[PDB]
Amino acid sequence: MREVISIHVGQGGIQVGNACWELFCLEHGIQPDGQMPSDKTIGGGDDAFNTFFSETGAGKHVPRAVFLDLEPTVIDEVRTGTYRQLFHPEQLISGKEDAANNFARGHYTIGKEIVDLCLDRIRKLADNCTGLQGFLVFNSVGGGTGSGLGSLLLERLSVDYGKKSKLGFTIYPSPQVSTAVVEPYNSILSTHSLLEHTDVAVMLDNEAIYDICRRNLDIERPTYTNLNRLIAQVISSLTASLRFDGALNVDITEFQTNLVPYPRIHFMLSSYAPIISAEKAYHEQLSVAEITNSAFEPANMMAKCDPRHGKYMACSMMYRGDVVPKDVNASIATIKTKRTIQFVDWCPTGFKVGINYQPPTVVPGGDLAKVMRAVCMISNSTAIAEVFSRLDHKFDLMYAKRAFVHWYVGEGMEEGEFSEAREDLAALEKDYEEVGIETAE
Amino acid sequence: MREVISIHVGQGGIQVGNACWELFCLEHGIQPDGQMPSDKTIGGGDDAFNTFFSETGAGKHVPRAVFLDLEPTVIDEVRTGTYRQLFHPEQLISGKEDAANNFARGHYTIGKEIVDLCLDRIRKLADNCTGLQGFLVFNSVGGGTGSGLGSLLLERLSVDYGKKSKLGFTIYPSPQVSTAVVEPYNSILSTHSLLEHTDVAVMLDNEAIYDICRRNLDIERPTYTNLNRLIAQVISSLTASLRFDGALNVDITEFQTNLVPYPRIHFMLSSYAPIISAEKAYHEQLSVAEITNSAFEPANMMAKCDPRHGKYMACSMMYRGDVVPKDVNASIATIKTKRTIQFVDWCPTGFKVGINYQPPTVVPGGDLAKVMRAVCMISNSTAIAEVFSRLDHKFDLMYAKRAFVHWYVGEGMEEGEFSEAREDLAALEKDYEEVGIETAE
Amino acid sequence: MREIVHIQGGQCGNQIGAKFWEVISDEHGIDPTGTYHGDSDLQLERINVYYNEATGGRYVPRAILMDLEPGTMDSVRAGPFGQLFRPDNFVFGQTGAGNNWAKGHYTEGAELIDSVLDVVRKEAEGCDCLQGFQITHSLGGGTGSGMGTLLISKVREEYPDRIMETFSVVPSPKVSDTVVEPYNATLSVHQLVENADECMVIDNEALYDICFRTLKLTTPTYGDLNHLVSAAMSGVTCCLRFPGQLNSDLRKLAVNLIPFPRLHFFMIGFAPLTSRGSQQYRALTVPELTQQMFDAKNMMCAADPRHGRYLTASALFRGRMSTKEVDEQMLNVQNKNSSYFVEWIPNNIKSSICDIPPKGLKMAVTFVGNSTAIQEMFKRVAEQFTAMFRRKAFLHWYTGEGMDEMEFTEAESNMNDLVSEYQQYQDAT
Amino acid sequence: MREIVHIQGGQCGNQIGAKFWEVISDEHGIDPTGTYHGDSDLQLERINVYYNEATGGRYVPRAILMDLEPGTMDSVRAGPFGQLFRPDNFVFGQTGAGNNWAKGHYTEGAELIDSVLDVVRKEAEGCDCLQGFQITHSLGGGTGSGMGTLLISKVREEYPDRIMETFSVVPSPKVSDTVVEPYNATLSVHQLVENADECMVIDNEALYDICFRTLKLTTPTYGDLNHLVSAAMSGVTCCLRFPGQLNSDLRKLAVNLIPFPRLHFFMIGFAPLTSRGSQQYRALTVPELTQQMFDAKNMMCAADPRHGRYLTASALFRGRMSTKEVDEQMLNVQNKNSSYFVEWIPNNIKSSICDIPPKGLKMAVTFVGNSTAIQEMFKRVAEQFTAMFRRKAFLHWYTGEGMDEMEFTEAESNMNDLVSEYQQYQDAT
Ligand SMILES: [Mg+2]
Ligand SMILES: [Mg+2]
Repeated sequence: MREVISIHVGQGGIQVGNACWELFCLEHGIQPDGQMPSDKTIGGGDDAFNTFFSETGAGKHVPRAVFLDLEPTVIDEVRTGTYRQLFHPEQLISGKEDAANNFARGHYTIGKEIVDLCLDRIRKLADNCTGLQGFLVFNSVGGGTGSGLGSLLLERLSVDYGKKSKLGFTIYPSPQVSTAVVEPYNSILSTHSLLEHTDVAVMLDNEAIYDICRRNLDIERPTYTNLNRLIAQVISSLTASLRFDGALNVDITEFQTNLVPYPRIHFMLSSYAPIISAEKAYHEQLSVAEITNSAFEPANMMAKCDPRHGKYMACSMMYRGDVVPKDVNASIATIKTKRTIQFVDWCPTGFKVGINYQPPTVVPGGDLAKVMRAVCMISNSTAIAEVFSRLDHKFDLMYAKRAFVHWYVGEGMEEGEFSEAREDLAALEKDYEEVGIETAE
Repeated sequence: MREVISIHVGQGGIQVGNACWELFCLEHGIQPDGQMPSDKTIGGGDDAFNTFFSETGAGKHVPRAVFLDLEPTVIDEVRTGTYRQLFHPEQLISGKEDAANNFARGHYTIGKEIVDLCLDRIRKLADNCTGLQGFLVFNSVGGGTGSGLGSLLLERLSVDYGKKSKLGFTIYPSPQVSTAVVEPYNSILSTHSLLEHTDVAVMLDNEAIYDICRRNLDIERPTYTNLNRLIAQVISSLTASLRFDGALNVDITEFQTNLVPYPRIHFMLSSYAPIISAEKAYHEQLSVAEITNSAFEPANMMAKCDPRHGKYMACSMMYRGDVVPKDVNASIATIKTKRTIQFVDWCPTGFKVGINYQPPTVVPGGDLAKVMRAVCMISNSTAIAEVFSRLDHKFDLMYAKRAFVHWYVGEGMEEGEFSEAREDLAALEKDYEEVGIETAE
Repeated sequence: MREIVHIQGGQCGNQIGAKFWEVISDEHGIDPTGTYHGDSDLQLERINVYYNEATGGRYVPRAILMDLEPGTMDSVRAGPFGQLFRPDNFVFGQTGAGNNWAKGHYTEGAELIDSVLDVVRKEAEGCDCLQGFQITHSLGGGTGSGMGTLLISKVREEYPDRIMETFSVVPSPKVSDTVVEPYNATLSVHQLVENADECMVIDNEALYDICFRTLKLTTPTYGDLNHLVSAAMSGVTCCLRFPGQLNSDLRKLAVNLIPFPRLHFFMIGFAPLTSRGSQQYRALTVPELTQQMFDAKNMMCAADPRHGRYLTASALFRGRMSTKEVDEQMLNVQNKNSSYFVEWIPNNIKSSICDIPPKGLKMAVTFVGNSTAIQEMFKRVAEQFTAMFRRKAFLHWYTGEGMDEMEFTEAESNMNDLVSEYQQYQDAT
Repeated sequence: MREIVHIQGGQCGNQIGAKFWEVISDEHGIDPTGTYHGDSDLQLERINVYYNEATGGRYVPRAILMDLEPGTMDSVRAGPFGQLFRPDNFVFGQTGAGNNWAKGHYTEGAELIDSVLDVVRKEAEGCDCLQGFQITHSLGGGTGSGMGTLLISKVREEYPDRIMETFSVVPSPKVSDTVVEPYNATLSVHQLVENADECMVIDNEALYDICFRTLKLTTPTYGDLNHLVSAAMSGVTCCLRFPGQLNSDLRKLAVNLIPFPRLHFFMIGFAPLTSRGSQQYRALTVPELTQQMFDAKNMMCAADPRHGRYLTASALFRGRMSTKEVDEQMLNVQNKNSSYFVEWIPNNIKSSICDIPPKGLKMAVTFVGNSTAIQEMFKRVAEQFTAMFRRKAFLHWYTGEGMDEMEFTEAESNMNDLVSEYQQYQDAT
């Protein structure tokens, strides 16, 4: 009735996915094998797990998500891991020789190799599904298939269904921290082929995960376990409406042309809170106002792009748990109140409340403390264009020096893809350039 | 009341038979010696085993089938095997020196040697039987008696009773995989002497067994054990109506001039499913629609002849287990729905439902997983003529070179049998050529 | 006493009557064993006109079993109420028709008719003033029709005064459970247009539609379906079985239903039909059930009153109400959609009431009206017959029975003649 | 019988009516099960004009469910009194409007209207002398308005004699629960000014103000709020439901409320409203509740009588009192603040009384007056629409529905026309 499905790519990406399905399975508490601890009573009023966990004729409830990546080592760990009763073989599609972070390889070269298997799996699930709203696709501009092969993936999947929503979680090159140097190539080559195949998607950067887990989670020494846990929470709440009763169970498609008013600049930030320790869970109270005012801390901004340097457009503060329409509401007045913040005035307010009544659940072994209320500030501003500009200037020079270009030209891409894709970020620079212009008079 | 009896020939053929009676005996669970584990209660409404397992005055219930082949080594393994309490001595007739895959030998030369013993055994069983509908005859165009001696066998048995049905299971030369090279000779010499002595029969090819067991059963390295198991399932379900309650307990004679509308082109395909693993039994649900839509996968086509290259004529999707008339029914609408499929339009629909309520039983040590529902797509199309054409072209040249002909001419066949039998496949090529023509206006 | 008998063949129909007598047993509340456990003599008053007392009060059916293979005989023989039967009637076959209708009509048709018509005839002597008998098979094959054709011919000659109300299953336009259906069907229907006295259409897809949409059920089988139809076919004799302030028998029905004898293919409507929650949406009125009566979705046949025109229409009411309502809704409806009411048949709607509804419900409705919308039905089936008869597809199974094709022409231009016949009656004023 | 129906869409409104019928059930004291457990026939006397008896006394609503996604259907389906419903009406969607009003109006608007208007029409036949029906959604999106626009058009044509009293949620000036609100709103209100018969404004912030200040409550939700509003919308039919020494129906109301048909957006006041301690401060008099009646803080709408002028004013009284008081306070008040009383409408205040107050209280007050202060409301929302329509902000979500902008101009200069229209009537003497 209300389905979504997750797709996983790139090393960090399927790392995220593993964390996620660990999470949801924890949260509905269905045991890793595929059974719930106990029988399910027959009831109505709304869906349940049925969105994602797959009903069998018995205690076998597998996700509705798919793995695809050409670097097949790690995924085997899932193939080995505790959830080897959880998942399902045909759920698993991997490539042996990954891209080597040639975008053009797993996009072009090995792009040709596994696509059809992917699409068949997709047809099996969507055919298995009925009211699948949209598509959860995860990848990374690092684990190279996460850029290339995913690029073809949406490039064709969109042309397959279209009417489904594109739920885009991919990681963005951290501003000064990194993984490689061809990242310019991965990213921008992705981007010009990303945009028109993307509906909307958010940009998760890691350095924020570090700084904030270390200060706010009080973390001393983190890694992808903590990161994947954190994105696990954020996606855990970004879709609760289709999973749990909330006052305004807003929906993705609902989000689509309302958060991203124009068609073009359709990405965003997301600073979840309240992430604190057990020793800050106590020694604190964690007000709605604390999560709320705290929600707009630029230093809390969960992607390393200063909001205060940008002007907000929309903010879908979907809330978990014991939320009051009034209290949050006045907090939103407080958000109108913030002098430092500046909004795409031709969209004076574009707010959209989310009050889901389940407060958050915590993953044992985790660092986040337990609370009563969650916020997701999926918000869109002018600010985020800048780091892009760093990307196209860095890539600008490096590409000017023809660095690495032999690698890509060797695999079947043309140079005008490069300069033209730079025209692509040129245009989007005109977009964040223009939409931020205040309409005259 | 409703009897059938099985005949077994050729190396692979009696291999099949061994698998089969292993199967049925498993399925009624009568212990290998000849006894059931427990006493049989007196009841009415339908037959039971009595079709095939033979009632004694005690726990001795032998099949109603017969072994005949001139290569007597392997059959001795049955003569030795665990079921040496099962079977019965006079059930066993073999030849010492087989055909050497001279069709003309065990058909002509050694054809003369064991026939009368065969017919006497047949009279003992049919005289033992009452409402024997038809004849289960198994052989092979490879284990050479499977072609030759079987050819005389039906050639005379038909002229004995006639009114019984001819249930034809024999194997066909795999398209590119093979066993010998005289196979052209075996086959076509069989065929012109096969047709007018055959009622109807199906063509099982192996390469499909391989490819599909390895993908669908997830098999790594198969053999006649797996093959014989698989055909064991398919025949296991092709006759359930006479063994088990089903909504539309269709019958062989019922199938005869309805599936094969004309008299001539009276063979067919058969892609059974659902053959999956224990790890796909879970991680799956196996819908009626899945077996159904899956039933027409050309890649699932259990004989290496593309259905999509042919136009279907009939499809007797007899079903095991919890089947719904409606659900399947709408699936059949879905089958009318399939644009790629094209039907002998002068037979617009010729469908014939089979809904037997027993879902399948599994053989321990097997690779197939357990399910709730079985399909047998005994269907007839235009497609299958082509591989025949390969047979007559291959055989065409080889025979043109007079290859091996000394072997056969040495044993008492004439050349006009060869060229004329090529006229036989000429005519049948006109038949698949003509019946596929769409009636004018 | 206007008592009647039942005869069933048919791949399904053999099951159908099983459910039927089952239902009647419920309405007579007699134990499976065959003795009465009910609470009014009224069940016993007119019990005989379906049942038969036995020495010791074994209460038995006036049913006749048709089959060409004992499995069904064992099946219902394995049936609850099976001890309510007479072992005599278990007249079956050793072969099966294979549904080539010539097989079940000449081959096995001529093979086993005799023992049937004999014992049936013994039932004929068992009947004091036999109003009739109820046959059941399907109109697409031979498992019923194979022999039932011979039944209608033989008894029809043997009893030219008795009523022959014939229900047999019609192949739905969409789903072809067999492709030899046009041929069995056409060959039969040639006979049935001549020999059968009453007929009502038996689609499956309608019954699915009822179970799934209006029953709101997901799991269709036969048995429920035969519940749905033996509901109606069980209602039909109610007045004939029980008092009614406005009574009408099959003679009053058909004579009050048919203008010309070629029109005894009738469509059917029975109701109410809800799932459990519905009563807590709605309640029962005569006007309500009326508002179902003219529902194409209850129109359980391949013909559309929405496309055709009511040549005739009638209502079978069992319950306790005020006919002052009943008629009022009647005439009201006969106006409201006058256009689908054929013209020169004034008051083409006609009435009835049984003092008791069926068990469990307080009021009963039944509609066996007769439009002419069936023309698409015969046109279809004749069409498919036409196509493959151009091809002679599976003629070889057929001529192997040793019929002629000219018979196929006979039922062919025959059945077309009946269709156009309905065209002129529909197209006239 | 002047019975009426309810139809609710709306992200909230679907909940609202849930509370509403809940309240009416209390005032009829019938069990959740659907049978009466009360103490006077008076609850049964006029019960039908909202309810419907069922076979067996299932007492049911004349409600109509609107939704584009079943969750609410499950929600209230999970509702206490849920067994007091009819499963029939659970007419919802498989998609949701996403609140692009074109989506809920063309896309899904045209998709699911048919099944609604059919079954609703079946309710229309279920209504003997239908006074009307009650619609509910919100005026800022599509979860209600998406389709409810189509409802008002369709039934309005289908029943040009029936009353259409429309309550839908108005976006408060401060808090923008969505930014597409000006566009959904404006596009709707174009329709509603033409097609709807009665409308009363539904702000949230007023309801907050009531709960927090005058209710003295800290914890606001919807459900309490719908209690506060279904209190009034429940009061409205009281005389129509129950005797009254001074009775007036919606026809007498609107005809006695509106000078010109474009003025059926009305503001609302209901009372008393205390927290528990208040009664031990104060007691109840007609003059007292009067002293609340003209309270801007009970003025539950974005318009200020303190800023605008009462074009009209009225009082809905349920209880047992002396009208000699009632009128006296009436005229007294019509003088006391004459300036906010429009001039050439002599006795612009008008009266009523119901012999019974609502349950639990002894006297009832309701005020649905109509000033023209709403001009700031439309001016605001039109203003924001103006700004982002300069920007075309989220036009792409919009034109993706395949509307034109010229429609936006139509509701635009439209709605401005209505505003200035209220200006001249306010600015005149
Ligand atoms: Mg990789
Ligand atoms: Mg041999």
